[PDB]
Amino acid sequence: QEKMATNTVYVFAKKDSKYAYTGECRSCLENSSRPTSTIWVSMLARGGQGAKKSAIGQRIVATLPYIKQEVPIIIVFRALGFVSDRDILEHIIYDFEDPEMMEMVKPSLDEAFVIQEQNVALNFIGSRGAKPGVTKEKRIKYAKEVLQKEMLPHVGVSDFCETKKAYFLGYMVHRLLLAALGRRELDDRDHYGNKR
Amino acid sequence: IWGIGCNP
Amino acid sequence: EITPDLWQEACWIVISSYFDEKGLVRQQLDSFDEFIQMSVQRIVEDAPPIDLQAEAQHASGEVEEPPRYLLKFEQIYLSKPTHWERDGAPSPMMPNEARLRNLTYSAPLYVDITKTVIKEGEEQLQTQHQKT
Amino acid sequence: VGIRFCQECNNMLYPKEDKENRILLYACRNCDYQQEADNSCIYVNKITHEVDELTQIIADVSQDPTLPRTEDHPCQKCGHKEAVFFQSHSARAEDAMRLYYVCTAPHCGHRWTE
Amino acid sequence: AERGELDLTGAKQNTGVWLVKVPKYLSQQWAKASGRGEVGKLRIAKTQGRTEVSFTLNEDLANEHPFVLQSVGGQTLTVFTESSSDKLSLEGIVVQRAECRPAASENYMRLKRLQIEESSKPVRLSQQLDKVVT
Amino acid sequence: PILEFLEEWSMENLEEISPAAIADATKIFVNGCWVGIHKDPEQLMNTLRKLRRQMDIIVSEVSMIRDIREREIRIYTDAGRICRPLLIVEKQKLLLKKRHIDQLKEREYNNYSWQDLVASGVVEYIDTLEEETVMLAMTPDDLQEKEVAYCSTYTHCEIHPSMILGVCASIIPFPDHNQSPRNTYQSAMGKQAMG
Amino acid sequence: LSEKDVDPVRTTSNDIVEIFTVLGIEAVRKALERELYHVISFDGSYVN
Amino acid sequence: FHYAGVSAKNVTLGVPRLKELINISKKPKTPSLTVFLLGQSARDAERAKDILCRLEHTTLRKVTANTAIYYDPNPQSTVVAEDQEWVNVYYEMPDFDVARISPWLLRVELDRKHMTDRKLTMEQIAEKINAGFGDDLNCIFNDDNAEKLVLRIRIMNSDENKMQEEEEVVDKMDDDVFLRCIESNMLTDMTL
Amino acid sequence: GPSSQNVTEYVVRVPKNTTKKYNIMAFNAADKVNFATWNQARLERDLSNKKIYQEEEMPESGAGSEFNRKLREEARRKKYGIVLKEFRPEDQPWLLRVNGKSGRKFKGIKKGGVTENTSYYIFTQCPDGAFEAFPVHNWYNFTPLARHRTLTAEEAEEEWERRNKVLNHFSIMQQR
Ligand SMILES: [Zn+2]
Ligand SMILES: [Zn+2]
Repeated sequence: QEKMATNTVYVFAKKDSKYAYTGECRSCLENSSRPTSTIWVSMLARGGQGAKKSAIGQRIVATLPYIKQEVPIIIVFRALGFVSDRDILEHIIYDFEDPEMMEMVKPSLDEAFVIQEQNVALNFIGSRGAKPGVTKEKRIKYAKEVLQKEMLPHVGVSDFCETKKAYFLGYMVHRLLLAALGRRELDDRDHYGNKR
Repeated sequence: IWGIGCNP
Repeated sequence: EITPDLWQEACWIVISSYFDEKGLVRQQLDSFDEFIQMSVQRIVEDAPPIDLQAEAQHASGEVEEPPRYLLKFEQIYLSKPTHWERDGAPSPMMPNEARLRNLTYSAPLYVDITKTVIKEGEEQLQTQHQKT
Repeated sequence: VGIRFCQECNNMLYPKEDKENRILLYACRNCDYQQEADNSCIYVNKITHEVDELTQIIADVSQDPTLPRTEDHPCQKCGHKEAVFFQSHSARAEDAMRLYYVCTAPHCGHRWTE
Repeated sequence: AERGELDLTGAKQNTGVWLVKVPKYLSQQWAKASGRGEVGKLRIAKTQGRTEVSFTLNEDLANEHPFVLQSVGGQTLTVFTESSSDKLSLEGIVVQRAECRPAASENYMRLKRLQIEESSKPVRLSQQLDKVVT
Repeated sequence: PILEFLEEWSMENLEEISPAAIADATKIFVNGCWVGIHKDPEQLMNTLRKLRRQMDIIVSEVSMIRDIREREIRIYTDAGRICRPLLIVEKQKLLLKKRHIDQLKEREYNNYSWQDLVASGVVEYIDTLEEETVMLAMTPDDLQEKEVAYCSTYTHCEIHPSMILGVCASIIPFPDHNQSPRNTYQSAMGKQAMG
Repeated sequence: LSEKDVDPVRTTSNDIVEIFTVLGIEAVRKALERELYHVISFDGSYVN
Repeated sequence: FHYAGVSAKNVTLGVPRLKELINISKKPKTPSLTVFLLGQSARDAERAKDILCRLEHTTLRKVTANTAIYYDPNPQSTVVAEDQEWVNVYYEMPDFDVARISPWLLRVELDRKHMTDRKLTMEQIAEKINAGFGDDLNCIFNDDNAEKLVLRIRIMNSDENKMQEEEEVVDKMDDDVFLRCIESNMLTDMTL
Repeated sequence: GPSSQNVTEYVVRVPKNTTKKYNIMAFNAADKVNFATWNQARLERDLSNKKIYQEEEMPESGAGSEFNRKLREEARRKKYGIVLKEFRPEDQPWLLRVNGKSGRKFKGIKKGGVTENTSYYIFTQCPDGAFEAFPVHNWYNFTPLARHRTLTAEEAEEEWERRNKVLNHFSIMQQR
């Protein structure tokens, strides 16, 4: 039975979807256990128009597993513990010299400028999580567990692996930004390299 | 199998 | 030592060597061999040990008084395909007999299990059950 | 053009105008640090996006076996005859079939378009 | 002066320390005795405009290790110790980083293969049983 | 084993990496996990391919891919990757030589087989992802031999082009002289024949 | 059609719904006949 | 796939077109309109070109080479060296300076190739932008003799003054963010 | 002079045991860490388990179940989940507070990747002139937290509901 390759980042463009470019990665825990969990990093299209929306233009969002609502990406990076904007961009953008990629990242930074606390970001992730959250403490611990295990399991599942997850998430964003700029070609689903 | 205007 | 214009013979000699060593259905056989040899044992080892204790039995002082039972599976063993008759006597099962008598071609699966009892009596006993 | 991060809080500096002095100040929202802006340009957008791909080309691509190589076009910098030549290889490159030559031979790393 | 206070005297004295990445065979050779107070000699030779660092394995221990330096300007490193008396202290600031590499190229792969086999010993595999257990 | 070797061969781990240094160095992915970066990619790539051809640490199924334009080295040890064996070309000369086919010809009473050919480094298994980085010659003698220059950097050669066909299409005689839908139809009809 | 130097008589759109909103139901009868005839006769086939 | 190049247009034919006609879909896959020219415009290719320009949607984004938002406290200061001459000429007899001058500046460069291809005029674009945004935008346009076509836009001088004693501390979008929103709206929906 | 051709060679000593364990403290270059202003510092294990692990089971635990009800209460809580984890400090991150509350605060996290095939040693100058090598027990990466006003979580939720903040965000931060 043919299946799409796990533990790889694929960037596709979906016309119908509101996201102009979507990058998906299906992660499995070294095939040892657990179902494959897919995390999507998407860039909203500039077609949507508003006084603030047109100014921000393209804004990156992330569809973390087991969280019902889309989460802004800077909030995910802050949830992992990288609060400073410069450090988040260091993970996302490998060379700060290029202006176009930084311009792409700027709107998503503006959208998440309300949240500057790691605990607050975790609470926000828990609150928008599909599973109900009774209190702030419970929501924070639940969202931390989701980030530790459910999201990007192949990079790590335990052992304080937040930095590795942050780097791989930033790689996913970097590839999405490169596709949006046009520097990398969008991946093809039919390639048999991808079809395990 | 012929050309672009023909058949595949 | 280059092979010029003798290539038609040489390419088919190497192709023949490939097909002699590796049959046409090598992929299925190799995948199943990997399953049995490695994946079954790894699945047994990956499973967390079973931890069991009583629910405050006897309503006594209950200073961890309920015993703790710990089970750990290990060292999976597979036998050759075997058919047990109505008499209960084990006997090897040839594939053609399975086809004729509508039997299933299967092999027994055995696991070593280690059971530890911790009753807070200052002694823990680790009995081992071989080839369960 | 470029984005400047404040030293005090390591966050992005957003443009701000001081009405009293009519001086552009890059000030973080989170922290009070303010910096005068030398560039005096806030936002630049190139709709034509006529950006040369010579800068983006990596010199490492010369090692690729699959790339075609021409000895017809000599290198300008060092005169090495071989030069792998390839097209834009870029999405949103509009309609350009220009060949972006890259000189072979170790450490020359010269990229020219004819 | 409190329990949580960090003794920054090493930082004040600006004590310089060197960080080195060394392989497992060397560390295990050192750990074998680990109590003789001696494992080898570090020899540094400097020229007009080039410096080389090398480590010689002790003759008793064996029964050449060139060192490659790494730039430390991209990241600032310091060393701190947690005393058994709950008195945290700082030893110094890292001013140089180095890596230790094996001298043997191919025969060293033989020792690497032996190490791989040793690490694969705890790995357990399904065992074929000739006779069904009764 | 591949991760251990990569640590030995001057691969800085992501944890120890200064974020600025990533930009100028290739990223090494093993089974889809970004293990680290390497400052000098080509030497590492050649060493990995040598190890695989000698079958020392890297198994034959393991595939190494280097995307030169994107500064990424990807190593897949995953299961389910489909591979086909290809002859190896060094310079413009096939590595397969008359001594190898002489030993294979007397395959009986010489215990020389395909596994010996794989271990010798004459042939190699290449998956599609690695096929993207490989220059192939359909026929060795014709393409390798010097002519009007088309490619002088062939890295692999096809054993025989007729091996692209499967089991049912291999029984078709002179397949290249038929229309393609007819070969497709014969592939289905041959399954229904009597014998 | 309103633009100067555009013939109001002969200018036609392929969309039948636009023809209905602009020109009426009888015009759509004729336009739908024309479009169906075009799709049928492109291969050269003829339907009465 | 097997139409011809004679059409020189995307055309839906065959079964999909039959389904479109049969289902009376509101949105055809390829809506098309055949325009027949009335008189001399049909005879002469140049007049037909004029009609084409009249019938084809054109926005500022199509004719704009690049847009840059600058901060210039003084219009006479002319932070950009190039605009010194024409800004000085315009401010020799300044218009709307009495109200105020907005410090933030939007500088738009228009590609000459696209401008002459659609036969647009700098004065025409200035008039259209002025009409679209009323007096909220003040536009300065170069002469056509200038090698680089430059259009300089600033926020309303009356709005910059706010013409209000209370002045309201709302400070919506300040002026830079408002200028960015104006730039996006102009590029998307100018309909020149 | 002798500096152009100096050759220095020193003995290496590896004591079997040291009273103080050796760790690595790594600061990011962009943080611009400076020790001149470090008059005092406080390094201690974190208490974030207050928020997410312990003393969170304060009120319901000491509510006052007794007798059969006590037995059932304990057993029910235990079987409901898998016994909530309490403080095990040695396996928790480190919090650094330089110069008390006034100065910057850093957080160190143990390097998750273990060095199963690597070891790190530190060479320190000593009066005897011989290098001493000490194994690295742990690696910690410290990242600072700005000593700026932090948005309250409830206020942050209220603001995020108005995701379309047409008004300037800087004024909003000033209001808080
Ligand atoms: Zn700041
Ligand atoms: Zn050159």
